[PDB]
Amino acid sequence: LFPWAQIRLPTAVVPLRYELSLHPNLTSMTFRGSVTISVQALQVTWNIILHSTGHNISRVTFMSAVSSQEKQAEILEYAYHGQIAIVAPEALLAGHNYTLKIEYSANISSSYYGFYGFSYTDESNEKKYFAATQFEPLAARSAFPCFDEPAFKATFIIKIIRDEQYTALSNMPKKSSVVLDDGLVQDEFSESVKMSTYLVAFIVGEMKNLSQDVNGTLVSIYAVPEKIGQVHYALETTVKLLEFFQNYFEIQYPLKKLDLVAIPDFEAGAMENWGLLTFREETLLYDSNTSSMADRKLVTKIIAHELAHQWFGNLVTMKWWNDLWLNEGFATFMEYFSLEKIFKELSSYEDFLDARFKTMKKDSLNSSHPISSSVQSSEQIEEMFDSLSYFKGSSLLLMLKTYLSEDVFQHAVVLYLHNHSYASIQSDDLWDSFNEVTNQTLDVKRMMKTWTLQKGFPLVTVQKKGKELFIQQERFFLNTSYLWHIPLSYVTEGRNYSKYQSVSLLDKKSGVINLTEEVLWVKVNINMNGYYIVHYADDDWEALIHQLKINPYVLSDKDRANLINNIFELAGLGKVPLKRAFDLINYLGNENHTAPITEALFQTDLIYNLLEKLGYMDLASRLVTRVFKLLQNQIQQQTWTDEGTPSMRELRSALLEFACTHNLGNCSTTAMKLFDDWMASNGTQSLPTDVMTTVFKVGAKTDKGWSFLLGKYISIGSEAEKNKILEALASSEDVRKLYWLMKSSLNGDNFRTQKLSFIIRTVGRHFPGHLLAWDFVKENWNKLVQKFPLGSYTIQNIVAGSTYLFSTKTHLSEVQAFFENQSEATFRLRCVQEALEVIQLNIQWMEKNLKSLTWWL
Ligand SMILES: *[C@@H]1O[C@H](CO)[C@@H](O[C@@H]2O[C@H](CO)[C@@H](O[C@@H]3O[C@H](CO)[C@@H](O)[C@H](O[C@H]4O[C@H](CO)[C@@H](O)[C@H](O)[C@@H]4O)[C@@H]3O)[C@H](O)[C@H]2NC(C)=O)[C@H](O)[C@H]1NC(C)=O
Ligand SMILES: *[C@@H]1O[C@H](CO)[C@@H](O[C@@H]2O[C@H](CO)[C@@H](O[C@@H]3O[C@H](CO)[C@@H](O)[C@H](O[C@H]4O[C@H](CO)[C@@H](O)[C@H](O)[C@@H]4O)[C@@H]3O)[C@H](O)[C@H]2NC(C)=O)[C@H](O)[C@H]1NC(C)=O
Ligand SMILES: *[C@@H]1O[C@H](CO)[C@@H](O[C@@H]2O[C@H](CO)[C@@H](O[C@@H]3O[C@H](CO)[C@@H](O)[C@H](O)[C@@H]3O)[C@H](O)[C@H]2NC(C)=O)[C@H](O)[C@H]1NC(C)=O
Ligand SMILES: *[C@@H]1O[C@H](CO)[C@@H](O[C@@H]2O[C@H](CO)[C@@H](O[C@@H]3O[C@H](CO)[C@@H](O)[C@H](O)[C@@H]3O)[C@H](O)[C@H]2NC(C)=O)[C@H](O)[C@H]1NC(C)=O
Ligand SMILES: *[C@@H]1O[C@H](CO)[C@@H](O[C@@H]2O[C@H](CO)[C@@H](O[C@@H]3O[C@H](CO)[C@@H](O)[C@H](O)[C@@H]3O)[C@H](O)[C@H]2NC(C)=O)[C@H](O)[C@H]1NC(C)=O
Ligand SMILES: COc1ccc(-c2cc(OCC(=O)N(C)Cc3cccnc3C)nc(-n3nc(C)cc3C)n2)cc1
Ligand SMILES: *[C@@H]1O[C@H](CO)[C@@H](O[C@@H]2O[C@H](CO)[C@@H](O)[C@H](O)[C@H]2NC(C)=O)[C@H](O)[C@H]1NC(C)=O
Ligand SMILES: *[C@@H]1O[C@H](CO)[C@@H](O)[C@H](O)[C@H]1NC(C)=O
Ligand SMILES: *[C@@H]1O[C@H](CO)[C@@H](O)[C@H](O)[C@H]1NC(C)=O
Ligand SMILES: *[C@@H]1O[C@H](CO)[C@@H](O)[C@H](O)[C@H]1NC(C)=O
Ligand SMILES: *[C@@H]1O[C@H](CO)[C@@H](O)[C@H](O)[C@H]1NC(C)=O
Ligand SMILES: *[C@@H]1O[C@H](CO)[C@@H](O)[C@H](O)[C@H]1NC(C)=O
Ligand SMILES: *[C@@H]1O[C@H](CO)[C@@H](O)[C@H](O)[C@H]1NC(C)=O
Ligand SMILES: *[C@@H]1O[C@H](CO)[C@@H](O)[C@H](O)[C@H]1NC(C)=O
Ligand SMILES: [Zn+2]
Repeated sequence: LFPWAQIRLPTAVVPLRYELSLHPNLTSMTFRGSVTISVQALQVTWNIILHSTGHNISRVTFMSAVSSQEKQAEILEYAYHGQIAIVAPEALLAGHNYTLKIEYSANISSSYYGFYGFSYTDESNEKKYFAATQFEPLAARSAFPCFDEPAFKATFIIKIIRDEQYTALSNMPKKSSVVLDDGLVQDEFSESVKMSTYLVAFIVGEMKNLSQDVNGTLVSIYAVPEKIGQVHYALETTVKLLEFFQNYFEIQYPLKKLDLVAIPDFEAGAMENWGLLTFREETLLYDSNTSSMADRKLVTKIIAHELAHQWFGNLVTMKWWNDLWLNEGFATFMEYFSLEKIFKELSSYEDFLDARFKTMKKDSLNSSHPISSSVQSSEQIEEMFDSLSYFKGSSLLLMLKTYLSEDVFQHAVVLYLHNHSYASIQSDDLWDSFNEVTNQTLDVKRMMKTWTLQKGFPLVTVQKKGKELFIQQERFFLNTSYLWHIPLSYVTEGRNYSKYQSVSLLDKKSGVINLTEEVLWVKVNINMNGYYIVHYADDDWEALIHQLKINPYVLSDKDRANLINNIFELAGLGKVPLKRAFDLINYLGNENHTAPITEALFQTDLIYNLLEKLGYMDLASRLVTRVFKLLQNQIQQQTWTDEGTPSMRELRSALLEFACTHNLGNCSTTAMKLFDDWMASNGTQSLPTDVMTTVFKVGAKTDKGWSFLLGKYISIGSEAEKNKILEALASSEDVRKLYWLMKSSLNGDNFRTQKLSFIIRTVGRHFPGHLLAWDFVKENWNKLVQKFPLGSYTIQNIVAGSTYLFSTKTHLSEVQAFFENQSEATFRLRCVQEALEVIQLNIQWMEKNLKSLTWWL
């Protein structure tokens, strides 16, 4: 009978104001409260439709706004999409605003989705408690009934009951703090700005504060009393960023408050609820001693993403979930751009390039769907939060900032903000801004529409003849394609020391570029600022390889890695014989930059770990030796210390793990001593942070070391170190222990159920548990489906890791057979069809190139 039989809410009635009353017992885990909301209808509507999940609706009152009288209004719920309907006695007229107030009883969330409750152990055996809210993917339908759609934005005030010890907090700063009857306080806050449903936030817990307000801007990193001291790099960073993100955007923070919390749990999420920026406990903690540079990078990065959202995604709020990549892809770029401008020493470009590399090798699958995709149901909403969209969008924007000038980019942003600020937009509205900001209204951002509306990335083939280098765009294909406007870039040094670095654009299946001179070596997608792979003719490649042998530094550290990832993935599809890829990396004896080495070790090892599971253990042992032999001089020069560039230290972490995990050199010897020394201390000695994981793994093989380690995981609280140990515990070769850890984590007896994906991933990569990991998933799937969603990131990471190294048709038949028998819904999942595709492609890698490497001896 419910009038709106469409998922998207009615475009008629509209909210203007929001006030909220709530009573959180927490101990009961039950809560009752009142809604207060303002509506100014714009089309005549007898019925009003709003969102509402699971409450006790007691009384229903309508306000005509002509008098102080309220009026009973029969209520109807649909819930399938999740809606409620008010049959107002007085029909509605445009500009005839009315008052929305309702009262509900409800149960606090057992899950970590909505208004939820979680109990935590004190330093003492005190079971203290905490509550909060996370409703980003349309969850605030529950708790306060409302217009969950991010279009219907509004101002928000919220008043809730508390206890005196509990320091309650919310989006807006505090105003009224009365003391009611029963010895219970009712803290209140100011009216929020116009904002969407999901950015709201209520939190009630026992937390201290570290503050350092600046320029009329108050910063506070609330946390549980057990820390309130490890939250200093956050403050030092979160202050410095809010200046930078203020200067670029040329808009100040609207609120006066900025509160960065620390939800004391691990099943949390990092959101950007305005004013109170939720975070997981351990997401922000760091010591200038002890913690690794990678640990420092995550805090200096996860801040920046969540921080910049307060502007982009909070002021400007997407109308629908079509452009969640608009928010995520933007701030993720700001992460690795904010870091480059201020924290340049972190060398965060090495982290950006790797993710873009890993991104492309997942986007080049048929399972990939276009970045912009129609959304009409809840599974389509939640499927849109995949990590690939966040990063592909991060690449496209970088490509645009690479093409159009960087200040042109900045001028484009501010107009995009100010014009459509405090409001809903669409993805096109960002593009329109770029055309206006461009000096010519030419270069319409339709160029972007090429990519946003179609899956996959372009493949660019470059064949050069004299002073004419040609181009031929083509789809990356596995042995549609509706064009790609491609911001091509290139560099040439054809005359001796002649330096040419330019830009172009291809809108056609073919194109050619003129060369001012005859050039000898030429590259494309300079520093890989664009989303494409560049093939060369056989001669054109062979030119570039020689330059790596002579002066490999004429290119950039970014550029070299783009070649090395590009050439290896090509040979894996038979588009180039594999031998030339190793012929390329035969320069690696004279490289001093981390990113060229990191990616090569990834592609080298992938063959090693791939060849091993098939059984050519001899060949892979020979393969790793040659890689060692090239970079051997680099390995011997490394110091087992925590000293150097954060970039430079990253190279130490990788290279050593190579030498030790393949038992190459004295890496084994120099490590085991350390583990023996560290174990002697009851864990009370300095282990260098950068080499800690390698050393833990080198010892765990010994039953003494594994026994020593497992007890330390159950004691200490440095979860970063703790997880670093847990890696090493699963790098043993006693298969018996590996079944225990997995089986333990699944029931979460001495571990926790969350960490299970770390093991099934970890056990699979190393040969001993390769066949063991898949069997745990197969034989324990129903608990993996009872203890997780069927489409969870857990499930996808597990299914990929248990299968991504297979490379026999027999294994592929077993995989597809198992899922198919389980359920048809299980078979059409993204996580499986991707993995089946990987096994097929893995088979082709052998078919295209296995025999030639067997002769490579
Ligand atoms: C956690 O948050 C608390 C919140 O208060 C914060 O407390 C701080 O305490 C200092 C104590 O010195 C406050 O210092 C202020 O000094 C100015 C003048 O320099 C005063 O105006 C302030 O209030 C006084 O004056 C008011 C005049 O209208 C009176 O109405 C009032 O009763 C006071 O007499 C106050 O003395 C400081 O303002 C607060 N707040 C902050 C953000 O510093 C505490 O510091 C925070 N935790 C940490 C670790 O910083
Ligand atoms: C330097 O590189 C530039 C690229 O910026 C390139 O200039 C281009 O040369 C081609 C020559 O083929 C031009 O292409 C023509 O464009 C006109 C535009 O109206 C078309 O009508 C033509 O159509 C057909 O012509 C041929 C048959 O007569 C076909 O073989 C051809 O495939 C077409 O189907 C044709 O496309 C292009 O306009 C220019 N663009 C500019 C900006 O100059 C040039 O090749 C390089 N420099 C030199 C000196 O060659
Ligand atoms: C949720 O409802 C429960 C009742 O079901 C409330 O429990 C009450 O909690 C308060 C403190 O939160 C207790 O008061 C304390 O008593 C001790 C011992 O006398 C005293 O030392 C403390 O200073 C404090 O006064 C109270 O005893 C307890 N109720 C009962 C019957 O024992 C709870 O407060 C409610 N929570 C919220 C957020 O409203
Ligand atoms: C500020 O915001 C306004 C809207 O609030 C922007 O207006 C939009 O401006 C573009 C400029 O080209 C218009 O594009 C044109 O749209 C028509 C209809 O689709 C199309 O036929 C044309 O070819 C062209 O694409 C656009 O329609 C217009 N409105 C909307 C709803 O998109 C304005 O550009 C923003 N910026 C500034 C600096 O004002
Ligand atoms: C890794 O090894 C390469 C090997 O070439 C190093 O390149 C060298 O870099 C230094 C520092 O920039 C250059 O020193 C100066 O270069 C400028 C030209 O940019 C020149 O005008 C100066 O007279 C001086 O030579 C050096 O030239 C350059 N090598 C060559 C052969 O030109 C690179 O710096 C090393 N990186 C690290 C981190 O060690
Ligand atoms: C690398 O470091 C980062 C990067 C990103 C984040 C991040 C996390 C986040 O939470 C989304 C979220 O967890 N669910 C909607 C919950 C959910 C999803 C699916 C199924 N069931 C449930 C309960 N949301 C965001 N943001 N922010 C904006 C403006 C838009 C988005 C998507 N970013 C954290 C840390
Ligand atoms: C709170 O959760 C309970 C849990 O099911 C919801 O349902 C009640 O559940 C209990 C325990 O199983 C049953 O004994 C009752 O018969 C259920 N009914 C009622 C009326 O609560 C309950 O619906 C939830 N609270 C609200 C307000 O929906
Ligand atoms: C909820 O409201 C109903 C309305 O009929 C009332 O009878 C009931 O006592 C309330 N409580 C619960 C727990 O549903
Ligand atoms: C309320 O409605 C009137 C007309 O009745 C309209 O002019 C006004 O803009 C609305 N504003 C508020 C704040 O409710
Ligand atoms: C405060 O703002 C002014 C103007 O933007 C600027 O000169 C100054 O550096 C800012 N200082 C801090 C600490 O934010
Ligand atoms: C460890 O950090 C503390 C706190 O900042 C600092 O005072 C101390 O000097 C550091 N330890 C060493 C050995 O430098
Ligand atoms: C590729 O994926 C699309 C959905 O995006 C699907 O319709 C099609 O059947 C798939 N094709 C292959 C060959 O996997
Ligand atoms: C390993 O130990 C032997 C001890 O004789 C030594 O000769 C060798 O130099 C050591 N390792 C390296 C990397 O040099
Ligand atoms: C070693 O450390 C553990 C964990 O703190 C503790 O239980 C044990 O008593 C310690 N033993 C010695 C000899 O220090
Ligand atoms: Zn985000």
